[PDB]
Amino acid sequence: SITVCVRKRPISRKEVNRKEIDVISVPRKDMLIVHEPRSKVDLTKFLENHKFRFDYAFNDTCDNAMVYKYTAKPLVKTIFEGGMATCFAYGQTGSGKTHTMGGEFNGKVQDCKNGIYAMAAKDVFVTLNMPRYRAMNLVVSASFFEIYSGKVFDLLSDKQKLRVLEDGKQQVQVVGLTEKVVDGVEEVLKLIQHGNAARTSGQTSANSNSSRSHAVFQIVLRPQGSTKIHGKFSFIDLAGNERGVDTSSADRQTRMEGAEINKSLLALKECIRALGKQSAHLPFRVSKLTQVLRDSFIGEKSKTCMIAMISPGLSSCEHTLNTLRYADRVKELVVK
Amino acid sequence: MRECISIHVGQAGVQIGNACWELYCLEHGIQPDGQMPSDKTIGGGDDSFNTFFSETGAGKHVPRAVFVDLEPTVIDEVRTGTYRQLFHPEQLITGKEDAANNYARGHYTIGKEIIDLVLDRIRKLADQCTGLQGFLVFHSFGGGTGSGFTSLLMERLSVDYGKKSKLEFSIYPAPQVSTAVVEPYNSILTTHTTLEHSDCAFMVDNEAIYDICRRNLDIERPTYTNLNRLISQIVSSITASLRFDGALNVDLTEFQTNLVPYPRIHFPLATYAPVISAEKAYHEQLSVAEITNACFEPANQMVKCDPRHGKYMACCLLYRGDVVPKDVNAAIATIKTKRSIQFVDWCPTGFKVGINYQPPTVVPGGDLAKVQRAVCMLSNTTAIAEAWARLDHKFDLMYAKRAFVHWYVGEGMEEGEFSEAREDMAALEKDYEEVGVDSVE
Amino acid sequence: MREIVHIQAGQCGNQIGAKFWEVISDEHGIDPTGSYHGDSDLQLERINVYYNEATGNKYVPRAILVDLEPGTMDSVRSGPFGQIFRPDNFVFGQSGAGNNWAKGHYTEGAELVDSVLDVVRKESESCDCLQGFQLTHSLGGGTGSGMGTLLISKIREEYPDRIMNTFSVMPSPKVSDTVVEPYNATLSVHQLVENTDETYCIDNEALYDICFRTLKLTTPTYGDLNHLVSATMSGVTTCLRFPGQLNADLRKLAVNMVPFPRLHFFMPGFAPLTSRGSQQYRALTVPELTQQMFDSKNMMAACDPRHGRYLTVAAIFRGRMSMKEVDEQMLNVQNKNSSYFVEWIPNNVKTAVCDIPPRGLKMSATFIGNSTAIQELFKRISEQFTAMFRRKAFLHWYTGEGMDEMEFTEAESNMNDLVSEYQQYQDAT
Amino acid sequence: MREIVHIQAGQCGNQIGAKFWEVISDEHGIDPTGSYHGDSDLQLERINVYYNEATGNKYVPRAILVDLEPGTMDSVRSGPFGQIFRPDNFVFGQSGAGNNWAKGHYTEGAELVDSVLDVVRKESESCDCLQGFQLTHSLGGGTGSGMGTLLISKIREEYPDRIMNTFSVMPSPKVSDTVVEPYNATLSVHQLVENTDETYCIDNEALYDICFRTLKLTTPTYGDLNHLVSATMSGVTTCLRFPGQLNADLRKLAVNMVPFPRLHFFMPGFAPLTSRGSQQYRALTVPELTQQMFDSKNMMAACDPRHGRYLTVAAIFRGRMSMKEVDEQMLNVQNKNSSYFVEWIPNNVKTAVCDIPPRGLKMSATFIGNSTAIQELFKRISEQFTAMFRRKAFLHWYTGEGMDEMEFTEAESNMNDLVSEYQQYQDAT
Ligand SMILES: CC(=O)O[C@H]1C(=O)[C@@]2(C)[C@H]([C@H](OC(=O)c3ccccc3)[C@]3(O)C[C@H](OC(=O)[C@H](O)[C@@H](NC(=O)c4ccccc4)c4ccccc4)C(C)=C1C3(C)C)[C@]1(OC(C)=O)CO[C@@H]1C[C@@H]2O
Ligand SMILES: CC(=O)O[C@H]1C(=O)[C@@]2(C)[C@H]([C@H](OC(=O)c3ccccc3)[C@]3(O)C[C@H](OC(=O)[C@H](O)[C@@H](NC(=O)c4ccccc4)c4ccccc4)C(C)=C1C3(C)C)[C@]1(OC(C)=O)CO[C@@H]1C[C@@H]2O
Ligand SMILES: Nc1nc2c(ncn2[C@@H]2O[C@H](COP(=O)(O)OP(=O)(O)OP(=O)(O)O)[C@@H](O)[C@H]2O)c(=O)[nH]1
Ligand SMILES: Nc1ncnc2c1ncn2[C@@H]1O[C@H](COP(=O)(O)OP(=O)(O)NP(=O)(O)O)[C@@H](O)[C@H]1O
Ligand SMILES: Nc1nc2c(ncn2[C@@H]2O[C@H](COP(=O)(O)OP(=O)(O)O)[C@@H](O)[C@H]2O)c(=O)[nH]1
Ligand SMILES: Nc1nc2c(ncn2[C@@H]2O[C@H](COP(=O)(O)OP(=O)(O)O)[C@@H](O)[C@H]2O)c(=O)[nH]1
Ligand SMILES: [Mg+2]
Ligand SMILES: [Mg+2]
Repeated sequence: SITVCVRKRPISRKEVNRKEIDVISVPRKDMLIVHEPRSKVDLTKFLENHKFRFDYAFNDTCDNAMVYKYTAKPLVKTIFEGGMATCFAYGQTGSGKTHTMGGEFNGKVQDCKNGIYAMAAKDVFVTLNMPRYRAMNLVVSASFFEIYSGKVFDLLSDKQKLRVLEDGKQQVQVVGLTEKVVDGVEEVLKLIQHGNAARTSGQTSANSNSSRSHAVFQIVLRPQGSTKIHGKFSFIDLAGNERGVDTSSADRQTRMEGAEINKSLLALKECIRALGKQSAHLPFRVSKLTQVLRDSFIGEKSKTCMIAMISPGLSSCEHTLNTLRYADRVKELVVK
Repeated sequence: MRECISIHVGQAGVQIGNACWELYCLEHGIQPDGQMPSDKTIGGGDDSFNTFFSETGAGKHVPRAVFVDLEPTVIDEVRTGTYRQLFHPEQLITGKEDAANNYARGHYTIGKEIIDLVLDRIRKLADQCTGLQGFLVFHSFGGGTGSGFTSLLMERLSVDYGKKSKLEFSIYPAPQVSTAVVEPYNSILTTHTTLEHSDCAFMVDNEAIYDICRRNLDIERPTYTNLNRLISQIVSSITASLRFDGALNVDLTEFQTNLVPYPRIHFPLATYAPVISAEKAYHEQLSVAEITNACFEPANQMVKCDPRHGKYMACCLLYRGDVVPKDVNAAIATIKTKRSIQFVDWCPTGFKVGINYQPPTVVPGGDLAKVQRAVCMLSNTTAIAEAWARLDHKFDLMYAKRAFVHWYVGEGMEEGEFSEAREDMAALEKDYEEVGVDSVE
Repeated sequence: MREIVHIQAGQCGNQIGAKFWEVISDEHGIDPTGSYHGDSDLQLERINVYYNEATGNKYVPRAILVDLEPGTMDSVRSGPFGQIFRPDNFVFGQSGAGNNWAKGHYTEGAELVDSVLDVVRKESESCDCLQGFQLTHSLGGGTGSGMGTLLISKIREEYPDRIMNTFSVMPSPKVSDTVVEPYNATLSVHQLVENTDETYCIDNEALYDICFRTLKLTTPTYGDLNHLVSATMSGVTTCLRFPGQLNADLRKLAVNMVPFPRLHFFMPGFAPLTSRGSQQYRALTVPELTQQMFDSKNMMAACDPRHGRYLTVAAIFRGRMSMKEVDEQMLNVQNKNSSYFVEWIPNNVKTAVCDIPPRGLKMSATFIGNSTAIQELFKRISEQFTAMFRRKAFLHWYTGEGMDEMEFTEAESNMNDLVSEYQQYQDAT
Repeated sequence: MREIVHIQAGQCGNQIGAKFWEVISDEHGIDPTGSYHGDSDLQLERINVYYNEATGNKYVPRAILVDLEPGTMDSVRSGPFGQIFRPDNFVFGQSGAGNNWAKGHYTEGAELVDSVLDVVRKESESCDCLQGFQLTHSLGGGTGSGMGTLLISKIREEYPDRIMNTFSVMPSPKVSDTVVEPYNATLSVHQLVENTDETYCIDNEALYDICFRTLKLTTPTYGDLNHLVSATMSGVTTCLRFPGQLNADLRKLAVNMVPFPRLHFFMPGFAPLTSRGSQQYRALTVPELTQQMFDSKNMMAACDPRHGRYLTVAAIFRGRMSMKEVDEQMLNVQNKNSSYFVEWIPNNVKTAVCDIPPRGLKMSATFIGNSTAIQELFKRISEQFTAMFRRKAFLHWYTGEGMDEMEFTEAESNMNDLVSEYQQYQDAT
């Protein structure tokens, strides 16, 4: 019961200067074709077509509101029934992941009016103001993580290093996170704008705000005067594997975080296929990113929505077939 | 009730108000002693005098206006003159010495001595209102009372009221013709309240109305009595749909929604198209088509300017009289066809049509004719920055040698305020360079 | 049984409805005071579709009049039919809307909508078995766009199974008399998507072109444009009031005009429309009426249906005519023009035939089309919107009234999404 | 059944057709307003050949009126029969044609032909089973030549199996009132070759000569020349409207008048034509009618058939006459004059005999000839054309309007080719 969507991103200006060839076509509503140039043994080049079918496929002209309406917008009428719901951002680095989740990259700033964080935090409140659901008298509170160097940090408080422990009921609890109480939608935009300004990110010329950590934004839905948890919507922005040509100026510091981004995703790649077959010991405790994402897969009231991000060009055709094959494996999953 | 308060400051502000309050007394049928005649057992508020005239009981119409001057001489023409019992006696406020072409006197020395008396009178008119629309401040850039006092008053009117619209009807200095030597110092200093406190500021100047009287109207030798009747037709058409019936009526807030793009881009120039003498009003084809073209003509502007050097951003067509709206759309589509008229590339829905039924009133002794149709065109354009560059250059000449500064410093302001108001007007002129240019990636 | 509440809002919606209550009140013989002076017994058997009977055989319309400005209310009272309405249904504020969507949907409209819905429920709770609603309003104003879609989105929370349709005026780039009308129309197409069962999209450029070319009028006024629109509005609910050979209610149309939900934007049309003088030259027959209903120059929406495919259409005939000629002429069109109809739906056309023509002519007709060519409307707005909003022009008049940009970009994207819903169902087999 | 659409174009074609709709409207008893005031029951049994019946027993002609100048339209409306036509078929621009072929076929005619063919298909789609068309136009003008052949070449793409014939006026060197008429006539004979089923070539010099010599008129006007032409146009489609002893439709003539295709240029002719006064001296019999139809001075084309051979002819008789005298007089001509008929075709003559003569005379007749002597027409034009074009005179009024010289030399050569098609079939056994 996992919905999978894919989003081809458009071609940048610099990739036109290097004369990049676009190979990803989205001809229909829910298909995609990868045009792979292949050569035979006698130097006769030919072309392969890799069809895919998803729940919904996005073009390169789609905006973040349309990506929102088909991914996280159906999952708001779930959090007000008692369940919990998440969404991933899984792909290559540079493939538009924090442009979808975080917001539109407006150069020096982050226009957080776009993004999936703000558009769902707005839509909780409109849903909370309906007379059917206003009767429950709930309290919306928001928290916001950061997973850097395998360890959990916090971004509401400045640099509170955090632990990952477990309840006796087999429930992972990060403790002690900061959980501010949100008044309105003008309050939750103040968290996200202050949150993204403190997220650890590199500084270069190609991707001046490349993600260096697996940011997790939670909106906790609590009844008033009970201190339980009635619903959670946990966003997940990943960091993305990077192992193509990342040899620019990488010192001992750059590949220190560099090999730990790739280590955290192999643990995530294994838990997908281990859930694919049956009865195996699900390696959730390998990386702490997989221990946070435990309730997304095996949750009895969990409805997730992975958004597979795709770089369009020819030089990223290798990572593209890698990334699309996992999302097809994510789609073919029946937990319970 | 769609009431409006007219505020008339300084000699030019009073003396325009003599031409405005002459005209509404004729549009509504009010004698100079405030009386409507006995042959009206009809709806007065259906003729809607009640935006400019509060009806005193036992048949008496007193205006919603306050005349303020720092000089006793100009308002004593209203006492007596002919309107000596039209106005309430307590809303004609005189000082004892004028500000005497000195912003520092009108704003600091002399102006604070009657500013409590002026503001207290406006509240007695604001309390008589039911549905107050906004303020109509008339003044002149380049007086002492028109600039110094009006800057003092618009600060205080923004604190007490704030949310109301506050329209200004200024007279801007002309490029060649000037009557004061210190005329540029008093115009840079009124820049701060004009952009910050007013919500839609209009500008006219005397040269651009002298030429309209000479060319469009064949008056060989105009006086100020000829000119202020042309200012008053712009005002009488703008505030017309508040107080007359018509298809496509426009409130004072439907201007600002449709005329002002950004909160600092609120300086629109007005025109008025059938300025035709009565002998030239025969041989006429004064249709909707010809009267729409005349507003876009660069010679018929009320400001010495040329909108072929900049781009329009919005227009606002307000028609009076025998006007059918399908004639207007056939006249708009000819205006959008022409390549002399450049709109901006973020406008595309060009401009707003308002239509009214009440045709204009011919003032007895007037210069205008009796027309079936008339058009005021309020229109933002980037070409009004060129009038500002011609006046910064006069300020920059005299303030380079710090000429008349010693009069201003010894009256209640500092030398440093010249360097702030020069930068402040240079920032607007940078805004019109950056709002006119279309964007690429 | 099967009552209709009429909620006319704004300036444009009140001017149409004031002309609308002068056509219905002629079809049933209602005096300008409200008494009955008809001669046919069918004029009273279903008069309760629109009219509550009051004391002394007076017939008061079930109409609710909304504005944010007292002026248009004063015009309708002082018009020909100010006597007809009840004075408790003239709901109006004092402070005008500003041609501003935010001011009529958030600030000064939400203050009034409590005092309007309390009057809507006085009409709806007195009916025997209410059928639905109708808004008459204007996409492009403050009250017709904003206040109209606040009224709509608060009735679906209370009457969630009644046919709500609108007769809404959409702007056109050829005829503009409002600078900020793309902002005001995009923010209300977004509301009409999720809340409405049928939407009869009308333009004004399409209504002068009917007056100029078809009717050969010399000086058209708004009284002529609203006269066409009011002839459509009576034509749709005809079989609800008069007996017929085939019947079609509001719900019966919506079942087989709307294939998928969210595709509920219709193109109206009326026939016959002749000039005066050139009516002695046209013979009135069913092949004559059919040619007008499918010519493009008799559409009340400024589109050409040759740039798309009709999903479904409906044709409501009024008069003592046959049923073979109706069933054959509606057949000889969708075979001659089979490239202009969607081919995965056989027999795209619905025929309704009443028995009572209007009171001055025999054999009228009404064309209602669900065409894929209505994406020409929504892209002409969504090009103007995205040319202003990318520079954030005229935006502080909206963000100053409670709104923010997140409501814009959502509303822009929902307009651009249903363009890609008529586009899929136009082409691709 | 067997309807005829009439497309009169230009000044000359409208003046003929306005006189044509005054002869037909007398044959069927149509009032100038449009009502019926006949006395014979045969006047209504086939009145739908030309007239659509409208509301209240009014009969509107199926005619479409084209011009590029509003003036001739104002004359026809203000004439005797302006009441008869429908006002939706007066199609006209404002900017005149210039007596220029290019301006009416490329620049300002192609702008209008969309608004004319859309009216042609309103007439053709309402007919039960349409037979064909008829143009009345003028080789030598801007609208009759250019706009007429644009209308023709856009109907054969849509109605490619209907009888389209023209009643076209060709220039003559004896009577010129236009300098550039060889340019305007050569460029439209080229269109009439590939697009027309019959072409009834008429001159004006041949029509004064009938008025001068035969009719003995003193002051002939254009109203007298068009009166002859309109008596031909009614005579050809007589058996289509009235019962006969032999019948001949438009298609039945074209089968056995046109041996090879591209040879479809006919010489019309009418009989009886007497002066007033000298009608008490002529006995009206079949040998009397036959002598007029084969005398050269009763041809409406300025040619002499003694300079060639008739391929085929047709004779349509109208009246209670015998069939032996028709079959014998049509035999005693093509044996007495056997050197003037082509001898590889036995019995060159087709007889049609109707039963209804015109309303003032008994026993009329109509001669239609396919003669090889019509190369005298096409060479008198193609000598004037090649004398102007070799100096490129008056050419920039054509190349400035989109044309080029390649359209000229093609059109000159196709005129000179069919001269060598009547020349082969004249001589050589
Ligand atoms: C002698 C004669 O037959 O006159 C006709 C007439 O000439 C024509 C041109 C009428 C005429 O309509 C118009 O000219 C017109 C004016 C403004 C807006 C729309 C139309 C007519 O005015 C309109 C009038 O319509 C009616 O009587 C219908 O019942 C109509 N009524 C109204 O619209 C109405 C008007 C004023 C007051 C009250 C009602 C109607 C249509 C649909 C639903 C309800 C009512 C008719 C047949 C005619 C005239 C009188 C010339 C036409 O219109 C209608 C609505 O029938 C225009 O094209 C049609 C064809 C008609 O033949
Ligand atoms: C006393 C008498 O018998 O008078 C005759 C007459 O004298 C003659 C001279 C008529 C007369 O015709 C002309 O003088 C004439 C004028 C202009 C153009 C062409 C001819 C006549 O005018 C014409 C008129 O023709 C008709 O009535 C036909 O029906 C004819 N009608 C019209 O052309 C017509 C004229 C005006 C209004 C409406 C119709 C017709 C022919 C073919 C197809 C349809 C109709 C006739 C027999 C005569 C007069 C009256 C003197 C002749 O013409 C016709 C067409 O019949 C000319 O040579 C014939 C021989 C006739 O005997
Ligand atoms: N159009 C018009 N302009 C006027 C009129 N009177 C004065 N002005 C302009 O006003 C400018 C000076 O302002 P004034 O009104 O004279 O002075 P003030 O505003 O009363 O302030 P003081 O200098 O203290 O009297 C002059 O340059 C004139 O151009 C008038 O009656 N009509
Ligand atoms: N759909 C899109 N349309 C336009 N620009 C886009 C889109 N998606 C991404 N971009 C641009 O692509 C650039 C890099 O996107 P980004 O979101 O940083 O990719 P990324 O995978 O998140 N890199 P990282 O942050 O390390 O994961 C930015 O300039 C974005 O504005
Ligand atoms: N068809 C028609 N359109 C109208 C009428 N009155 C106004 N309009 C149009 O409605 C648009 C604006 O809607 P408006 O009436 O101002 O609505 P409001 O301001 O919200 O009350 C304008 O473009 C007008 O062209 C009318 O009587 N008939
Ligand atoms: N037989 C006849 N010929 C005419 C008439 N009017 C004009 N013509 C001839 O037509 C030729 C030119 O054609 P014209 O009428 O000018 O066509 P147009 O300019 O294209 O509309 C001239 O040589 C005239 O002699 C008419 O009423 N009858
Ligand atoms: Mg990122
Ligand atoms: Mg003074």
